[PDB]
Amino acid sequence: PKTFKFGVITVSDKGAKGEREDKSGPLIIEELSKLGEHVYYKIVPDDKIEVLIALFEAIKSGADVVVTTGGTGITRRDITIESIKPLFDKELSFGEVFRAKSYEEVGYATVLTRATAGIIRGQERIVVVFSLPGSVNAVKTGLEIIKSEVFHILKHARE
Amino acid sequence: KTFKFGVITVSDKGAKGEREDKSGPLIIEELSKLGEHVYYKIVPDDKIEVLIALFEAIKSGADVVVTTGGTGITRRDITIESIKPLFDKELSFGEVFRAKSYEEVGYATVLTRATAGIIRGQERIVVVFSLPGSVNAVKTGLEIIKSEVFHILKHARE
Amino acid sequence: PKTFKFGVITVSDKGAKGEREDKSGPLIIEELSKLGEHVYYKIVPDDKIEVLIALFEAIKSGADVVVTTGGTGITRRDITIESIKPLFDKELSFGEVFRAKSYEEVGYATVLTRATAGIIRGQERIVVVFSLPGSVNAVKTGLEIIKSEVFHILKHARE
Amino acid sequence: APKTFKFGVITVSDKGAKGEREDKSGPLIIEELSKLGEHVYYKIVPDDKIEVLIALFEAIKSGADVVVTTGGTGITRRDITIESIKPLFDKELSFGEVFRAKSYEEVGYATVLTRATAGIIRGQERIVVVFSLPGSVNAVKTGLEIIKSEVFHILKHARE
Amino acid sequence: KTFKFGVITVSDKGAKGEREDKSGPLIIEELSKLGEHVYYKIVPDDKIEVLIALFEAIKSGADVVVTTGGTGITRRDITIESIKPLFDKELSFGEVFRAKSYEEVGYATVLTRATAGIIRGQERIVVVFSLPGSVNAVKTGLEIIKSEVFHILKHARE
Amino acid sequence: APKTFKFGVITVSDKGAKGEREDKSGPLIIEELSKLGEHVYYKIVPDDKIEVLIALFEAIKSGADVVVTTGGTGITRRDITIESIKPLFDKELSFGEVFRAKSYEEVGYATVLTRATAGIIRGQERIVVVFSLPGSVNAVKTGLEIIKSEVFHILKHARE
Repeated sequence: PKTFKFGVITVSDKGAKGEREDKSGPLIIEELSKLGEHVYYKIVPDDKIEVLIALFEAIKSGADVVVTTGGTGITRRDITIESIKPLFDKELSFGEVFRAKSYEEVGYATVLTRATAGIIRGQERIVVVFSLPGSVNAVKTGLEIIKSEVFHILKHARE
Repeated sequence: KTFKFGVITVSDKGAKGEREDKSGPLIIEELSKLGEHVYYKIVPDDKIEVLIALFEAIKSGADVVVTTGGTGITRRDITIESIKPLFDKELSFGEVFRAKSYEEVGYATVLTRATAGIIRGQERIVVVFSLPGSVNAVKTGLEIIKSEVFHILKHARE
Repeated sequence: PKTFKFGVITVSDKGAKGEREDKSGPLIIEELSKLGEHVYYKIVPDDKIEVLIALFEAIKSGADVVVTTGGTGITRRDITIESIKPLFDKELSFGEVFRAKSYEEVGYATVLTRATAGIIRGQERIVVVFSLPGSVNAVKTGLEIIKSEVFHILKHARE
Repeated sequence: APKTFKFGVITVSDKGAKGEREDKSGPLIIEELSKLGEHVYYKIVPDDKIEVLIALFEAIKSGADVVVTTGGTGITRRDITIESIKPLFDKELSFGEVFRAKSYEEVGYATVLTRATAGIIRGQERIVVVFSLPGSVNAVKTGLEIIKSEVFHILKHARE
Repeated sequence: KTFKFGVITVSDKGAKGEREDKSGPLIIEELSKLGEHVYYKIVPDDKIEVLIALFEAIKSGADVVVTTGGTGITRRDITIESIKPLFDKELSFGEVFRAKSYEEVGYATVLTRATAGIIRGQERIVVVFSLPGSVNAVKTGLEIIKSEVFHILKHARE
Repeated sequence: APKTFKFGVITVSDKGAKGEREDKSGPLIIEELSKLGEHVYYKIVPDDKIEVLIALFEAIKSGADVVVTTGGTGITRRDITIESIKPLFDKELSFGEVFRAKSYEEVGYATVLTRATAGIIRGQERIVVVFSLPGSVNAVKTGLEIIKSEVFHILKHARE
């Protein structure tokens, strides 16, 4: 499991309408660029169709791993996990390990921390999706785990 | 008054070029009478490939996407398992489709699988119909689709 | 299975705000009053909480059978079936028989016909819920089936 | 393409499993299906999830490709047949709808209570088809019409 | 800044009067420091009874409802099976609760079940927390509830 | 309240079921649990849904109250253990979380791949507890610590 291609999607109404700069997307790009090859980045509103268009473009572009940031919370606009999780053929224990680490950093606020990861399979092909919260700091923490484990996950995901 | 639409035909052989797609063109022909054609692609019987196409169509503007093939009970058949989980509302299309077929093929409809549903964004709606591969099965679906598509779109958008 | 108590709930934003008269609710009351005892009627907006408050009040009031009318369609406001169906411990084939009959009356429009029925169980107690579409005519058709079958359903539902 | 299949029958009945009501439905199924495949398994079990599952997998271990359960499909607290089996299916069939359509002719609106299902359980290569029918002899005969008509179509598409 | 809240304690014995409810009062006491108390009832370990109470509380105005009891693995225990299906968003409360318990009881947390979620209407939100019956288990839940309730309400209402 | 229980062990391994890798994990489970309950069943089965299910219900028919599977819990296409069993549980336990918490000390972030589960299958009166563990000997020892600590608590609440 020597290298991989990866895409990045940031989900926010404000980011999408250019009213906030996205720092989370670029942090994932920079951090994963040490381990593999960036091939896709897009910002999309908090919208199930736009999120899924972006997930499948990233996959079309070759991404073996895709990380989304944003839309994981409990508001009415938040649809990231509801849109993506039903496509999984295997679900990983990411959210759980993400929460144990984030406890150190936010304690009982992890009750509101939502984050997941899964494998979408084709006949041969495998994609790992990680969905992180929108904050820069949430993402920074997520990345430590992704960097550490992404190779291990790919090796096993590929039979 | 109109909609834009896309068509995906799912089959391994079809995609390897080693069989002709009669079913797709038939859908394209028929629905062009009722609305505008904006996408077509043939994909293997593969989840990632099916979804890439589905969302390409939707990105091209399709309000309605019809897929054909991959709805069976063989290990390869992944079309419905792949798309159903995305529905925010599911229509009773498969049931109606099966009643209409039970008049051509009877008890074989035990094996007939079809479905339709709505995928929603903040405002936008998309109706997806997934039909079997046979030209006959598609013919039956088209009658139902062309009869009800505008109705579905009306109620979905409200 | 000699008699039963029954409640009726009508789900519509307009009905709730007094901008349309409800004729469906009263038609269920009149028609089921030939077979059992009316004990609850309320009109509620197309709102998951208000619908569920009304379902459980009707059940508190003694209803063994409750029929709702409205909110079964495919619009963004329509939440009746999504709110109620997850509570079922047994699901009946009502929607299917409802659709076969409604074919005669609307043909291929039954693709948009949605209607269900189920049993909510307590330790001993049993409630049958029927959820019909909002139109008077849809309901009129539903009632033929409910009148015909409600006793049969109760007899079996009660072990 | 399949030449002939093996089958199992399981009647699920508290009264039957005890010795109190005579099982008329299992034997009918065995008679009818014995005309088409080799009967390899029969058992009367109480309306009990673990017993029903123990039976299903014994039928399967004995080489059954098709298994038909009768009983335990209704709406009482007793009835666990569909709830026990259905979550094992890798593919579900439209058997109940077809069953209900034929049945409607002989019982009309009573079909609102009719429950019956069929689906495929798969191994890495192996396939098993399970039909679950109601308990009455009449319900069983209508189901048998359908199985007799489609068992080979089903097995053939099920194995690819 | 505040919310209204309700408390339901689920137990057969509790409801038959033949055991005292220590856990409920404890919840009422604690949450009265943070917000207004509008409902309390003791119900048997019965789906219909639990839901009647839940929606009575909500009808009384509760923005937050805490239930205690019925979350176990016995045949009677129906509290979570009864309420979870109503959630439009589920919180990671049970997980956090279990980490905090794994420090008192260790490996016994294999048996600990708790949950929380949001039920939404057109505009209105309601947060429901479902905790075990033991006074100890409730104590642990209260620490988490009182620490995060306002946060949850903030994000839920947005 | 339960005095002692019966148990079964199922190791799921394509290589093992063939005769190619020696099964070190099943025997460990049998040794450890034999200190607490009566061993009534053991079988090595391929990573195959139908074989795994046939085994589970044979363990159960032999009177097992507790059954522990090792293997087939990962993220390859091969791995079907959790997918085959979990949908049968009437009540699911928080065993995976606890498993993952203990495991985190010896493998940290690798626990993102750790999958393990436990739940209860019920009959009308009877209860069966199923634990599904990963295949490695180390993963199995961490699971055994937990089962040894809780098997009786679990059985006791499971039967009421």
